[PDB]
This record gives sequence, C-alpha cells and structure tokens, in this order.
Amino acid sequence: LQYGPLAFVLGERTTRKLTETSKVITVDGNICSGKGRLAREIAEKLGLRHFPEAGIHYADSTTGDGKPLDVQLSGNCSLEKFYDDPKSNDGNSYRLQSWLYASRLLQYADALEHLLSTGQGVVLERSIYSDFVFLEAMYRQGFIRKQCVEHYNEVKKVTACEYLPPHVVVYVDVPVPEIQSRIQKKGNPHEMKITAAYLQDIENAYKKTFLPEMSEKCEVLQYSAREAEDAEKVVEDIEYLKCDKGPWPDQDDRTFHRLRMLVQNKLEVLNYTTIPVYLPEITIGAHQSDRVFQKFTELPGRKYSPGYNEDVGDKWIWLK
Amino acid sequence: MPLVYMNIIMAFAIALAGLLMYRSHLMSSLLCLEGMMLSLFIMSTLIILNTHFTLANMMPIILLVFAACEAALGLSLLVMVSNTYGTDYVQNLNLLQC
Amino acid sequence: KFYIREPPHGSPDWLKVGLTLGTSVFLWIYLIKQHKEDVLEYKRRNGLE
Amino acid sequence: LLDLIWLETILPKTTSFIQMKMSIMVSNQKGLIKLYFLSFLITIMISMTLFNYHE
Amino acid sequence: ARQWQPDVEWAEQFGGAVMYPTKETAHWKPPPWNDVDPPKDTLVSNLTLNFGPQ
Amino acid sequence: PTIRLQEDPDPEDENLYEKNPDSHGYDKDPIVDLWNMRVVFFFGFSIVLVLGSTFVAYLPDYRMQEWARREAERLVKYREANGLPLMESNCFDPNKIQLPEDED
Amino acid sequence: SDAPPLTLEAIKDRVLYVLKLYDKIDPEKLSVNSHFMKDLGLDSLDQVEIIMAMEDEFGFEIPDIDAEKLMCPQEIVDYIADKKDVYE
Amino acid sequence: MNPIIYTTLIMTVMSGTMLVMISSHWLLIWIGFEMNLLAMIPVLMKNFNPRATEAATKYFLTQATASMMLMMAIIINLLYSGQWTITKMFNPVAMTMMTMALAMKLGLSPFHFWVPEVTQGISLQAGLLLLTWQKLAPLSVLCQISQSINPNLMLTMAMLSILIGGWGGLNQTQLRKIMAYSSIAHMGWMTAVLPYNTTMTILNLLIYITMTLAMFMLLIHSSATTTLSLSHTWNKMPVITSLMMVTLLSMGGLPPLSGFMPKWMIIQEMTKNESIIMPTLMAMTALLNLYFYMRLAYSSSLTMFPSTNNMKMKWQFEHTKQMKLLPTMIVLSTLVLPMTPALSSLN
Amino acid sequence: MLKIIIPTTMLLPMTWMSKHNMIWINATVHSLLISLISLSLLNQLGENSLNFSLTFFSDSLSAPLLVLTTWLLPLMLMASQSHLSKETTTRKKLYITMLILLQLFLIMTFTATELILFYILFEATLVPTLIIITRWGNQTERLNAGLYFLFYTLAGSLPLLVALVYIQNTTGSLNFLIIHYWSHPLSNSWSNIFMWLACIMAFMVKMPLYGLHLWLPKAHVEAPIAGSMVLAAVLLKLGGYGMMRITTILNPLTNYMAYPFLMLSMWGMIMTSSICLRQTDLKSLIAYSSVSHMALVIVAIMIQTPWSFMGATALMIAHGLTSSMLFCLANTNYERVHSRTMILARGLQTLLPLMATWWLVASLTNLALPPSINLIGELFIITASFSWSNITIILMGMNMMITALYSLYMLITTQRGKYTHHINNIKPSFTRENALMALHILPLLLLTLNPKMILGPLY
Ligand SMILES: CCCCCCCCCCCCCCCCCC(=O)OC[C@H](COP(=O)([O-])OCC(O)COP(=O)([O-])OC[C@@H](COC(=O)CCCCCCCCCCCCCCCCC)OC(=O)CCCCCCCCCCCCCCCCC)OC(=O)CCCCCCCCCCCCCCCCC
Ligand SMILES: CCCCCCCCCCCCCCCCC[C@@H](O)O[C@H](CO[C@H](O)CCCCCCCCCCCCCCC)COP(=O)(O)OCC[N+](C)(C)C
Ligand SMILES: CCCCCCCCCCCCCCCCC[C@@H](O)O[C@H](CO[C@H](O)CCCCCCCCCCCCCCC)COP(=O)(O)OCC[N+](C)(C)C
Ligand SMILES: CCCCCCCCCCCCCCCCC[C@@H](O)O[C@H](CO[C@H](O)CCCCCCCCCCCCCCC)COP(=O)(O)OCC[N+](C)(C)C
Ligand SMILES: CCCCCCCC/C=C\CCCCCCCC(=O)O[C@H](COC(=O)CCCCCCC/C=C/CCCCCCCC)COP(=O)(O)OCCN
Ligand SMILES: CCCCCCCCCCCC(=O)SCCNC(=O)CCNC(=O)[C@H](O)C(C)(C)COP(=O)(O)O
Ligand SMILES: Nc1ncnc2c1ncn2[C@@H]1O[C@H](COP(=O)(O)OP(=O)(O)O)[C@@H](O)[C@H]1O
Repeated sequence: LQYGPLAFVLGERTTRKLTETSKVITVDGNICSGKGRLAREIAEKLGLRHFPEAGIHYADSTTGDGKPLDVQLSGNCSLEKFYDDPKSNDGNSYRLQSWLYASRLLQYADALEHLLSTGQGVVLERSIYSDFVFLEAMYRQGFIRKQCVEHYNEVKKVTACEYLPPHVVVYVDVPVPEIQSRIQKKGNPHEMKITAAYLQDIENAYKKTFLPEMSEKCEVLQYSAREAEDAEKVVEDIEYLKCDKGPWPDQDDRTFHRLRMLVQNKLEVLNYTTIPVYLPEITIGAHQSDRVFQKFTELPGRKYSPGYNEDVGDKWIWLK
Repeated sequence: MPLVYMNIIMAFAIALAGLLMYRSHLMSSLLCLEGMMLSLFIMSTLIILNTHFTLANMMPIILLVFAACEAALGLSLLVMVSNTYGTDYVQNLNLLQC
Repeated sequence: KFYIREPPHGSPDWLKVGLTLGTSVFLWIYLIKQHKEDVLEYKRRNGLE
Repeated sequence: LLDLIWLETILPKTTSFIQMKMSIMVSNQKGLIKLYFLSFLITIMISMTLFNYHE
Repeated sequence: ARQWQPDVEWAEQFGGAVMYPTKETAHWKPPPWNDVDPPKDTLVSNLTLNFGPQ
Repeated sequence: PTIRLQEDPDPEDENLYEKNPDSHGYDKDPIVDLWNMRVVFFFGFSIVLVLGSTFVAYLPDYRMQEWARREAERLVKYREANGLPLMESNCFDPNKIQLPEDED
Repeated sequence: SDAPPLTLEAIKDRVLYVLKLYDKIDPEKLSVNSHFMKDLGLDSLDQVEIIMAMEDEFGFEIPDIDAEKLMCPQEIVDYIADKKDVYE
Repeated sequence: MNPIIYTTLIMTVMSGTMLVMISSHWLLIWIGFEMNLLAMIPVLMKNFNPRATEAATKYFLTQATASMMLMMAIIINLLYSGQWTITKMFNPVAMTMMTMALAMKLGLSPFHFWVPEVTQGISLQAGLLLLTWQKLAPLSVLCQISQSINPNLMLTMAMLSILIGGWGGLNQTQLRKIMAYSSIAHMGWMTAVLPYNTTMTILNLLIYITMTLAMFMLLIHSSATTTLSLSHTWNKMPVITSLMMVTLLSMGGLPPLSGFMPKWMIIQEMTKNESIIMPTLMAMTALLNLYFYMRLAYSSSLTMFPSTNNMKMKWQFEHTKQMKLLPTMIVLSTLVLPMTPALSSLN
Repeated sequence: MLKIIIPTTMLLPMTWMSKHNMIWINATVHSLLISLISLSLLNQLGENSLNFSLTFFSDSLSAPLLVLTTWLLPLMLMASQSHLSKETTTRKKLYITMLILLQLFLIMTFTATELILFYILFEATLVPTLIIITRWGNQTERLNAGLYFLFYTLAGSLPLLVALVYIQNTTGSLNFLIIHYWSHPLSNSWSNIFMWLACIMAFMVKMPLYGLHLWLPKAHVEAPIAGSMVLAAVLLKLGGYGMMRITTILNPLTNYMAYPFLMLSMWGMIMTSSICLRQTDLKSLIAYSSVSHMALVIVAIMIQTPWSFMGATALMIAHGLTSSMLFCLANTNYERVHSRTMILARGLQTLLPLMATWWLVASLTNLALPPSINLIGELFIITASFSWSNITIILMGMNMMITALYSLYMLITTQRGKYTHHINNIKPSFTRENALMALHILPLLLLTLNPKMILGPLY
C-alpha cells in the first residue's frame, strides 16, 4: 500500500516517527573544502543517512540501474568544459547551473521522503537554498546573462516554497588562498583554471546573503578548517542546540501529509523546472528533442515501466 | 392580490436590485442578500397563514436556517478577501478575467 | 538489474491475478446462465416450446 | 486580382476577420462583478418585460 | 531536406494572456506558473491609544 | 548566443546508390529492397495487370447486349413479316390509361 | 491602455511649468539652461524644494545624490530622460 | 485539508445533487441546492492561493442570487396555486423567474460571465467537478418542468450560449478558460432541445460529461494549464498528446467520433418540430468550437514545439498515481457512434 | 460487400504486427490482392444494381470508383516509402494506418445504400486526410492549408445534414432505392430553392466549384505525395458521385437553379486553364489543372443527360489516374532538387530519358489525346453541352486550346532546353519510381479497349 489519503485515514501518521533525531543537516562551504568528509563523519556519529553531493548524473543513480547515462541523454552539460570555457557561446554555463539546481531539488525531495517515511535523519552537502551562491558568482564574473538569473529565480520561487529548510546549517570556512593551494595540489587540470575572483564571489555570496538569512530561521554553526576535522566536537555542538526558531515544530500532521504526498511522485517535484520560458542556453529545438528522446528510449531498460522490460530479465510480463 | 403582498414583493425586488448594483463594499451586498431572505420569509409566512396550510407552517423556519448558512458562508469569504487586501472592496476581486 | 528493488517484479501479485480471472470467469458463467434462462422464459411465454 | 485577392477577401478572410472581432469583443471583460451583475439586472428586466409580459 | 517544425518565434504567439492582443488587452499579464500571486503585504494599521494620565 | 536554441544541423540526403550500386530505390537493406522490387513487380504486373485484365476481358454478358440484339432481331422479323410498324409511338397500351374527364 | 509615449518635449514643458510655479523665480526670466544659483540667485534649500516638486510632478524618488547636480532645467530633463528611458 | 473532511464535503455535494434529483417537494429541491452550494464553496478553496478565494467568492455570489430567485419563483407559484409539487409551474411569471434562476445556476448566456473566471481560478480537479457534476441538478429540474418552459426565452438563451462560447474560446491560451467556453457552448446545445425532447438533453449531457472527464483527466495526467505547457507533453508522453488530439476531434463533432452523436440526434429532433433555421445556425456556429480545438491539436500533437533541457530529467520518472477510468473514458468519448440506438434506453 | 471491407480492416493489425523492415512489403502485397478481389465488382447488370444487403450496394457508377480507390493504395505506399525512410517505426505504422482508414472509409462511402450513412462516411474521410496533411507535410503552410481543407468542406456539408434529416421526416426513408422509386417533383418555392441549395453546395465545394476552390491549391500543394494523390484521384470524385446520386430528388428545379453553377463552371474552366499558363510552382499548376478538369464534370452533371453522365464518369476516372501520375512525376524531381519551382531544374530529358517518356505520356493524357478515355469523357460532355446550347462550343473549344498550351509548356520547361549547370545531384531513376509511373499509365491505356466499364450506369 503506497502512502496516500487512504493510509492517512486508517492510522499512519508522521509525527509519531520523529524522535528528536530527525535534524535535516546540510554542511555547506566553498570549493575544495572539507565539507564532504565532515558530513560523512557527522552522519556516522549521529546515525543519519548521508547523501553525497548531487552531481550531473544524480538522477541516474536513483532510476533504473544506478549507472550514469550518456551526457547527451542526461545533463547535456559539462563541468570540465565550464572550467575550460566559462564564457562559451553554446550556453554550457547556465545549462549546467539549471541542471544542478534540478538535481539538488530532486535530492532534497528524496531526503525529505526518507526522513518522513522512516524517521531517520539525513545529511547533505549543499541544497537548493545554497545553490544560488554558484549562480551569483557565475553572473558577477560575466559567465551568464541577466535573463538566466531571472529564469533561475523564477524556478526557485515556485519550487523552494514547498519545502521545509534544514534544521542545522553547518558551514566550513576556508580562505581563498588555502582552497587555491588545495586545488593546485589536487591535480585536476580543469579545476586549476578557477580564478580567485570566482572563489571570492562564492565566499561573498555565502557570507553576505546565504548565512544571514539562514540564521534568522535556525541556528548556524560556522567552523574553520582546522576545527572541522574534529567531528566529535561538531557532533556534540549539534547535540546541544536549541531548535525553536524554525517552522519544523510548527508542523501539524496534515502539513506532514501534504509534504509527504509531495516528496514522492518526483514528476510533481520537477514540475516547474521545465517552465515554457525560452532562453537560448536551455531551449532545444524540436528535431534535436525528437532525436535525443528516441535515443533515450532505445536504452536497454528505459522503453517501458521498470517491471515490463523483457530485455533486462523481467518475467511473467504477460501476467502483470 | 392585496397591497401587502405587492409591498412585500416590491421589497424583494428592491433588495435584488440592491444586490445586483454593487457600490464598493461586499458587506453591503451581503446585507442585501439577508434582506432578500427576510422578504421571502415574510411573503411565505403571509401566504401560509392566509390559507391555513398547517404543516407548511414549519417551512419558513427551515427557510431561516439555510439563510444563516448563506450568511455565515458569505461572512467567511469576506474574512479571507479582507486578509488578502485589508479591505472588503469588490474592485480588488479582478485577478480572473473573461 | 535496477537500483531500487522494484517490488512489483518477476513474481506477479497472485492474489490480484486470481481475483481478476475469477471475476471474469464468474461474469462469463453468469451471462451464459442468464442467456439460457432468458431463452427458456421467452419460449415459455410465446408458446413456442 | 481574382484568385489571390478577391476570392480570398470575400469568403474566408471576411469570415476570419468577423470571428476575430467578435471574439475580442466577447472576451474583453476586466472581471469586475460590478459590471456583469448590472448586466444580469438588465437581462432580468428584459426577460420580465419582453418574454413574460406576452405569453 | 527537413520538415519544418515550430521554433521559439512561432511558439511565443501562444505565450500571451490572450490569442489576439489588443491595445487595452496587451497590458494583461499571464498568470503565475503556480496559481499563486505575490502576497499583498497590506499594512494593517494598529490602533494607537493614550492610556492616562487622566 | 544570437541563436535562439540548441538545434541539430540540417542533414544532407542519403544516396541509395552509394552503398548499393544496384539499389532499386526501395530500402537501405539490399535483400529487403530486392524482395520489395520482386514482390511489387510480380503482384502488380503479373497478377493484377495481366490476370485482372484477362478476367475483365472475358466477363460474361450480364449487361444483356447479345440478348437485346436477339430480341430486337426477333421483333423486327415478326413485324416486317406481318407488316406492322417496326416501332410503336406508345410504349403503354392506351386501353390501360384513364385520362381525366374532359379536355376542359 | 497605459500611459502614453511621453517625449522629451513633454518633459521639458512639465519641468518649465513646475519651475514657473515656484514663487522665488520670475517666470519670463528663466531659460532651459539657466543655472539655479548664478542666474536666479537661489540657495541649496530652494534647489532641494525644486527637486521635491519635480518628484511630485513625475512621481519617482530622486535620492539626495543624483540631485546635487541637477542645477538647471536642462540637466533635470536629462535626468528624467535617463531614468524613464526616453530618447526622442 | 484533512482527507476525511474532503471526503465528507464531496459526499455532501453529491447528497445535495441527489436530494434535488429525488425530491417531489419544491422546498426539498431548494434545500438540496443550498446544501450543494454550502459544501461546494470549500472544495474550490482546497488550495488557498488567493485566486481560489476570488473564484469562490464569485461563485458564491452568483449561486446565492440564483437561489434567491428560485425561492421567489417557488413562492409565487405557491401563491397562485397552493402547490408544492414540482410540476408545470401554474404561473408564467414564476416560470420566467425559475428559468432565469436555473440558467444562472448552469451558466447559460448572458449569465455566463462567472464560468471562465471560476474555472480559471480553481485547480483542475475542482474544475472537473464544477464542469461535470454541477450541471446535473439544474438540468434535472429543467427536464421536470420542460412542458411549461417558454420556448422563446430558452431558445434565445441557448443560441446566445452557443454563440458566446464559440466566440470566447477563440481568444484563449489558457486551457481552463477554453474548457469553460466549451462547457457554455455544450450547455446551450443541451438546453436548445430541452423543450422538444428531454431524452436528447440527457444523451447530450452524458456524452459531454464523458468527453469532459476524458479531457480533464488528460490535462491532470500531464500537468499543463496553458497551451505552451501542453506543447511540452509530446517530448515526455506522446501517447497522451495523441489521445488528447483524438478527444479534441471528438469534441468538435467530427464523424465518426462520439461527439457527433448528440448534435446529429438534436438536429433531427428539431427538424421533426419544423425547426430548420435554428439547427442550421447552431450547427454552423459549432465550427468556432471546432476551430479552437483544432488550434490546440496543432500546438500539442500535430506539430512538435521546442522543449527544454531539464525535460531530460523527467524522462527518468513515471506517473505514480494512475486514473483507472481514463481508458474507458477515452474509448467512450471516441468510439461509440455505432451504438447510437442504445439511446432508447434513456426514455 | 464484406469480402472487400474485412480484408481492408485486417490490413490494420497486419501492419501493426509486422516487422520493422517488412511493413511496406506486406502492405503493398495485400493492398494489391484487395485490388484484385475488388475487380469482381465490374460485373454489372444492365437494369438494376448489385444489392448485396440492406446496407451496401454496388452500381455501374460506383464499381469503377471502388476499383480506382483500391488500386490507388499500393501506389500511395510505393510513393510514400522513400520520403519516410528516416522515420520511426511507430510513425510509419501510423501513416500506413491513416492510408488504410482512408481507403476503408472511401470503400464504405461508395457502396452505402442510405444517404445518412453515406454522409457519415463522406465526412469521416476528412479526419485521416487532415492528419496526413498537417502532420507529414513539409512546410509551415501545411497548417493553414489544413484549416482551409477542414472548414471549406464542413461549411458546405453541415446544411446538407440538416436537409437530409429533413427529407426523411417527410418521405420516411433515405434509402436510395426507395428515394429513386418514390420520386416526386420539386415545386418552385423559396423553401424548395433553399432545400436544393442545401443538397448541392456540399458536393460543389468538394469538386471544387470555381469560386469555392481556394482550399485545393493549398491542400494539394502542402500535402505529402500520398495525400495529394488521394486528394486528386478519389476525394474530388466524392462530390461528383454525391451530385449524381442526389440530383434524383431535385427535378425539375435543377432546370432553373443550375444556371449560376453552369456559368461559374464554364467561365472558371477558362480562368483556371489560363492561370495554369503563369504558374511558378509545378505542383500548383497540376492542382489548378485539376479544377479546370472538374469544372467539365460539374457541367455534365448539371445538364442531366445520359451522354453527360457517361462523360462525367469516364472523365472522373481518367482524371484520377492522370493527376495521380502527374503528382508522382513532380515529386520525383522534388526529391532530387528539393524545390517546387518549375524553372529551377531544366533539360531533365537529357539526364533522365525514360522519366521524360513518362512525362510525355502523362502530358498527352492530360490534353485528352484520342483515343484516351480522357478524350472520350471530354468529347461526350462537349456533345451533350452542344445539345444543351450550341454556343457552349465556344467555351469548351477554348478550354481545349488552353489545356494543350499549359500541358506541353509544363513538358517543355522541365524536359527540354539545356540542363542547369550547378545542379549536380540528379541521380538516375530508381526502379520504384519507374514502376510507379508504369502502374499509373498502363491501366489508363488498357481502359481504352473496354471503355464501357467506366461509362457508368447510363450505358
Ligand atoms: C441517466 C443515467 C445516467 C446517470 C449519470 C450520473 C452522472 C454521471 C457522472 C457525473 C460526473 C462525475 C464527476 C465525478 C467527480 C469527481 C471529483 C473527485 O472526487 O476528484 C476528482 C479525482 C481527482 O483525482 P486525483 O488528483 O488523482 O486525486 C487526488 C485527491 O483528490 C487529493 O485529495 P485527498 O488527499 O483529500 O484524497 C481523499 C480521497 C481518498 O478518499 C478516502 O480516503 C476515503 C476515506 C473515507 C472517509 C470516511 C467518510 C465518511 C463520513 C462522511 C459521511 C457523509 C454523509 C453525507 C450524507 C448526508 C445526508 C443528508 O477521496 C477523494 O479524493 C474523493 C472522495 C469521493 C467520495 C465519493 C462519495 C459519493 C457520495 C454519494 C452521496 C449520495 C448518497 C445518497 C443521497 C441520498 C439523498 C440525501 O479524479 C477522479 O476521481 C477521476 C474521475 C472519476 C469520476 C467517475 C467517472 C464516472 C462515474 C462512473 C461510475 C458509475 C456511475 C453510475 C452508477 C449508477 C448507480 C449504481
Ligand atoms: C515495351 C515494348 C512496347 C511495344 C511492343 C509491344 C508488342 C505489342 C503488345 C501491345 C498489344 C496491342 C493491343 C491490341 C488490341 C488486342 C487486345 C484485344 O483483343 O483485347 C481487348 C480486351 O481488353 C479488355 O477488355 C480490357 C482490359 C480491362 C483493363 C482493366 C485494368 C486492370 C485493373 C488494374 C486497376 C486499375 C484501376 C482502373 C479503375 C477503373 C478486346 O476487348 P473485347 O472486344 O471485349 O474482346 C472481344 C472478345 N471477348 C469479348 C470474348 C473477350
Ligand atoms: C459515452 C456513452 C455513455 C456512457 C454512460 C456511462 C456508462 C456506464 C453505465 C452506467 C451504469 C448505471 C446504469 C445501470 C444501473 C441500473 C439503472 C436503473 O437503476 O435505472 C433505470 C434507468 O436506466 C438508465 O436510464 C439506463 C442507463 C444506460 C446508459 C447507456 C445509454 C448511452 C446512450 C447511447 C450511446 C452508446 C453508448 C453505449 C456504451 C458504449 C431506471 O429508469 P427510470 O428511473 O424510469 O428513468 C430515469 C429518467 N427519467 C425518469 C427522467 C425518464
Ligand atoms: C463564389 C461561388 C458561391 C456559389 C454560388 C451559388 C449561387 C446561389 C444563387 C441561387 C440562384 C437562384 C436563387 C433563387 C432563384 C431566383 C432568385 C432571384 O434573383 O430571381 C427572382 C426572385 O425575385 C426577387 O428577385 C427576389 C430575390 C431578391 C433577394 C435575393 C438577393 C439576391 C442578391 C445576390 C446575393 C448573392 C448570392 C451569393 C451569396 C454570397 C425571380 O423572380 P420571381 O418570379 O419574383 O421569384 C420566383 C421564385 N419563386 C418561384 C420562389 C417565387
Ligand atoms: C463554402 C460555403 C458554402 C455555403 C453553404 C450554405 C448554403 C446552404 C443554403 C441554405 C442552407 C439551409 C437550408 C436548410 C435545409 C432545407 C430544408 C427545408 O426545406 O426547410 C425549409 C426552410 O428553409 C429555410 O428556412 C432556409 C432559410 C435560410 C436560413 C439560413 C441562411 C443561410 C444562408 C442563406 C443564403 C446563402 C445561400 C447560398 C450561399 C452560397 C455560398 C456562398 C422549409 O421547410 P418548412 O419550414 O417546413 O416549409 C414548409 C412549411 N412551411
Ligand atoms: C510647523 C512648524 C514646525 C517648525 C519645526 C522646525 C524644525 C527645526 C529643525 C532644525 C534643524 C536644523 O537646524 S539643522 C542645522 C543646519 N545648520 C547648518 O547646516 C550649518 C551650515 N549652514 C549651511 O551650510 C547653509 O547656510 C545652509 C543653510 C544649510 C544652506 O545649505 P546650502 O548651501 O547647501 O544651500
Ligand atoms: N552549483 C554548482 N555550480 C557549479 N559548479 C559546482 C556546483 N556545485 C559543485 N560544483 C563543482 O563540483 C566540484 C566538486 O565539488 P566541491 O564541493 O567543490 O568539492 P568536494 O565535494 O569534492 O569536496 C567542484 O569543481 C565544484 O566547482
């Protein structure tokens, strides 16, 4: 019995599952910080499910087999090319930013569904609430136009309004020269082309806008590079928080019912990401749309519904 | 028909004209609705009393009950509109066109 | 295979399949019997047989 | 003169123009109840007089 | 050598509030993507009262 | 980008003679194309065109043209033998016609 | 429909009508290029009052900055044209 | 809103309609209308989104004015004859008042103004309810009093509804307003034949209801409320767009589809009553509805509009909740004409 | 009659269950076999029709039309499969489904005994044609053309429905046999005048009559090759068939009300033939020649004589074959140069000699060279018109001189002269195209030896 109004009528409620450890936690920070390791250790210590940061192929890992699909059939954008040519005339930068926002929205829906169905907490690296810091740095560096920013804000206005922000916002603050040195030592040839102005703009967006408006609804935990490696201190700091500022205690059983009916059915989650606003960076002609959709359908397990593909070993199809 | 019957019918017609001609306030239109209900009550009661239809004497009372359900409904809407605009003016109800 | 287990899979829901087939068979049997009784009643009323 | 202009002008172009004008006239309502409720009052009076007063 | 299909310039004719824009109707705007208008932050004034001295 | 979208370039047409110098212009697959040619030729020229035309040519005289000629021959023979007119101006016997009362 | 396509001549006419409505200025004297201080003998507070009158006339906020320079009618017309995006 | 409260409000709406349709007393019919409106107001406001508040306020005002007129017609009929049974309305002034009140309840022209606004203001499910279930009670009342309906007034209102629906639909890019104008035109078709044959009215109502259910369920499946949003469906679900095009063809009245059956059955009936000009005008006027259905078919299925990059994400997910009666609705709304004589089961 | 209808219906599941690379072969073979079976309807009586059942009947007028309809389907499939090569399997199956549904509707239309059933099928033929034009056309005008096709027809045919259900309410039946046996004269009144107009304009729009012909140069030009073939060959003849059927109940009013249509046809013949002389689009030239040819059929039906009816039937069949061939011939060059402009590609006889022979034969049949059945129908109509009025010889003769002028012009512009230098992609003709032309032209010439099979019921 899939959750729905009938299951709400006979019994099942979500407020009974919450046991003070729900605590949706997001661990933000600039590029090449230690936020991923810190988030993994936090999820290990607190017994929470960890969600690795959503990339271009995040949606592939949740559908069919978790293997990533071709970049043509999924994403249609390249981060490596974005580092190589941030001002390319094929619209790669904003297409990548919009795809990443959609992936973050999908991952947030998945995390909220997990929390509301099992009661166990979730940890994330970034979220839809901190995605914009990459957009602003893109716009201030002249990589995207103003129309792309307006389209991003239109998509964010009608999507983020349907979800509850995280309880705990962990920020790892690492100065620009240190992340520059870490990038140089990392060895990725594409990642070394990041200008210090880009990283400075990301930091400016994080500190000037994101954290001030995150701190007015819940407590924010800022840490430095050296004290981020001490995960037990951060974990007990989270343990001794006083969460009384967010809307999470102000949530009833009917509000949780609506939210849980929204977090499943991912088609409704992604409804407004494809609004009919025709920007060249993301609009695709009819011929290319048709060719790529036909190419997607010819994938081994994508022609029918998940249980009705005779070419991946599904059986008893004629009786389902 | 006596003069009382056409006086009650005229009161109903006046209240209907008052409802159909909005000025600014929704509350004024709701008052016109209540006035129409009152004229209907008086007319039906007069007809029932004149003809000594004994059972029908319960009919006007029922007519009153569903009058209140209409008032309480309308007032409810007047709250919500007010909460959107700080005013019960009918000019603010223009988001939807034809 | 697939990432999510896809609970609806190679083992079809046999309760649902049995219910569907039973409903179809019961409907067909009822229709056959109804037609037989209708023919008998019609022939009885019209003095044919 | 005939095939591409006047035969077009008389039957199909005139029809499309008239239908478009009528559509614009019909659908151009600002959505104010104060206007079409007064229209309702006019309609009710016209029905009471034209149709009911001659049966 | 390719069949014509609609492009952005063709599709934009159906994106307005009405099919045939008119001088007065050209100022009509399409409804929001969700049917949610921006909240009208109407300033509901508080009553200001003197308590005392009398 | 001064372009309005991401679109595929218009592809150039394929010449069936490039990969199949004897192509018949039915399909890209040589065997399927050859069998399409054979089936079209056999069922269009050999079956419908020849056998159908022969069938139409030898259709029996259901229109009764020979019958009408024979009946006309018999009537002409009889009427010339008796001396009666070959055709009558009236197709219906006037004894079976009931005209209205009077001419005025 | 909305407001008509206002032109530069309309801006100039409204500006000069407002200025001739000021008591401390003789109407026939002032020109389009006349400085407020040097030609008309006005001080800073009179210029502030004139700017507020312009704000009332054209209905948009002119900050304290970008008002310390509008020193003849002509620069006022330029400021209004730039803000309202009119060119002809 | 709680699912139990939603279920009880839906039950109250259907209970009001049933009370209207099973009552022999005018007071109980009026009570059924009152109950239906009372339970219907919150259904339109299920999602707050202040446009729904505007739609509910407009709907309440219109329906309450109609209810007041209905009660006055009842009381005048009682005054001129001490009768409470629903019958041929012994007084003609009361008959005119009731005809106007029921036309206002249905949305016939020139009382049609509220329908496009209310339909656009509410969600698609609320619009489905408003355009399908809400027509039963006034039409059921009209069928019971048809022998006393003044043909002139009713036919004038029917012709006005057909003309106005056809003209209003032409200027619409929003799908809900298109549905509303289609509803107005079909209402006019329904009430045109009512004084002559109520079986044809019932047949038209059933065919219109099944076609409307098909269209609304299809627009729910692909969450599109505008033309440009519906132009993206081919790149996600081509089958949905194909079935939508076939249903749109049926609603235009094209043979051999189902939507041809009512018009064909109405014109014939109107001809047996020596009405020739009226059916000809109605048949030629329905071509406007056909045109603005065909424009939508052009936008959604017969051509391919440009799409967006994020649509690729949507390729990886399936529609979760499924409408079980949608296939039956589509089949009944398209492939039913050969079973036309079954209409004799409706009388 | 079901021995033709049911196999046509079985073509649909056969197409949908066929392999991805076998749909064309199966469709062509089985449509050819259905043509072979449909040949048996040519065995007609001399007195009455073939009344198979209460629903379907066959006549000396409808049997040749049925044979032409069934024969056209394999040709449409052969001509379609080249430009639909890059198409997905499901959409090819949908296109073939459109063609099969059109054929089924036409077969049922030409044999329906009852006028309302005939009307329903004659309207059902609109949906597949509209879908074909507006979905598989090549240019952006295909949408507009579709609308012109849809509303020109319906605006004419909606009154007809109103008339038909009217007649059954006064005579009691719409069966064509009962209608013919129980015929009564039409009195001279305004009501009868408008009943005459309602029963005629629907078919006149389909011919099309000059004045209401604007939909044809759009629909035929913007449609794909199979769409234009079916539109020219069969769908135009629906109006002629309907008029020939329904003129039974219109006498003697037709003696008075035929004058405006007769004048329109006799002058629009000249007008369309003259238009053909100045046409930059070859397909548009062919489409206008269709209107010029169909005006003669309208005249013949209006004057109501046995010779005129025989000529109308023969001309209808001959025009179907000739116009289908001309459209295919134009499409062959279109798929080479991808333009419909006549003067773009010249001197093609040097580069494609056998296709030049096909062009010459098609042009010869277009200008009614004796003893082609085109000439037979034309001459019979001209003789009947001469009996109707001698002065008609002035117009008809003029038409002939113009018809030969724009035909050979069309032949000279595209075949003779010198080839254009820059066009270097003109490949040799395929066996598919040559066989398509041969299967167009061979029956046309074969019908000369047995013309009574296309001369209709008045023979
Ligand atoms: C001439 C002959 C022909 C006659 C023709 C008749 C007319 C033809 C059809 C007319 C038009 C039909 C229009 C249908 C409207 C549908 C609206 C709707 O519900 O939403 C749309 C819905 C929304 O889709 P969705 O987005 O996926 O859903 C999201 C949820 O809505 C998200 O919301 P949620 O989260 O809140 O989910 C809650 C959900 C889940 O529900 C639950 O969880 C269930 C929990 C139980 C709650 C316990 C409640 C008990 C307490 C309440 C008691 C109330 C008492 C009232 C009585 C008072 C008496 C005075 O419940 C619902 O969604 C709706 C519940 C519906 C309940 C219906 C009850 C019927 C009432 C009947 C009353 C009559 C009584 C007798 C009267 C006597 C006189 C007085 O879409 C559809 O349902 C598809 C359309 C299907 C329509 C039916 C098709 C045609 C009918 C065919 C059947 C055969 C008919 C003939 C039978 C003849 C006799 C045998
Ligand atoms: C490439 C090289 C070219 C040159 C070299 C070729 C060598 C010469 C070959 C050409 C032959 C010349 C023809 C000369 C005429 C002789 C044939 C004639 O005798 O047959 C006719 C017979 O012709 C047929 O009747 C006509 C055939 C019917 C055509 C139907 C087409 C097949 C259907 C295809 C579908 C097309 C749709 C059409 C819609 C109507 C006579 O008709 P009829 O006077 O009676 O017969 C009298 C005796 N009977 C009655 C006992 C039989
Ligand atoms: C699109 C086609 C229509 C679809 C409609 C829905 C299909 C599902 C069937 C609905 C099930 C309910 C009917 C069967 C239950 C028993 C009915 C019985 O209880 O009620 C009788 C009534 O029976 C129903 O009327 C018969 C229902 C049959 C509906 C089918 C007719 C469709 C029209 C023909 C189009 C072809 C479609 C066929 C299906 C593909 C009592 O008759 P009566 O109370 O004295 O008359 C009421 C009306 N009066 C008083 C005003 C005269
Ligand atoms: C672009 C192509 C479109 C298609 C063209 C269709 C043509 C339709 C025209 C129909 C032809 C005749 C119709 C009616 C017959 C006669 C009409 C009239 O002109 O003749 C006189 C009619 O008298 C008067 O003139 C009345 C008619 C005047 C009003 C009609 C308007 C004519 C103006 C042209 C309109 C254009 C038609 C096409 C619309 C687009 C005859 O004198 P009268 O002896 O007394 O009446 C005899 C008729 N009876 C027996 C019924 C009594
Ligand atoms: C591409 C455009 C083609 C245009 C097609 C439209 C032409 C159709 C001509 C009129 C159609 C309506 C006829 C209805 C069917 C006739 C049945 C009948 O006989 O009824 C008449 C009624 O006839 C009418 O009422 C018809 C009047 C016209 C009403 C609609 C006007 C439509 C336009 C008419 C003028 C145009 C005609 C030519 C148009 C040519 C194309 C431009 C008499 O019946 P009773 O009342 O019983 O009389 C005996 C007892 N008293
Ligand atoms: C209803 C009546 C209510 C009355 C309420 C009165 C309120 C009193 C408010 C008092 C506030 C002050 O004094 S504020 C103190 C003002 N003092 C100074 O500014 C000192 C330097 N003076 C100058 O620079 C020029 O002389 C200057 C005059 C400014 C011209 O400026 P411009 O050179 O740039 O034109
Ligand atoms: N919203 C975004 N926009 C652009 N690039 C992003 C975005 N999010 C992540 N990235 C890129 O993804 C890469 C790895 O992510 P990052 O968090 O910086 O390091 P890590 O997670 O491995 O510790 C980086 O090169 C970063 O720039």
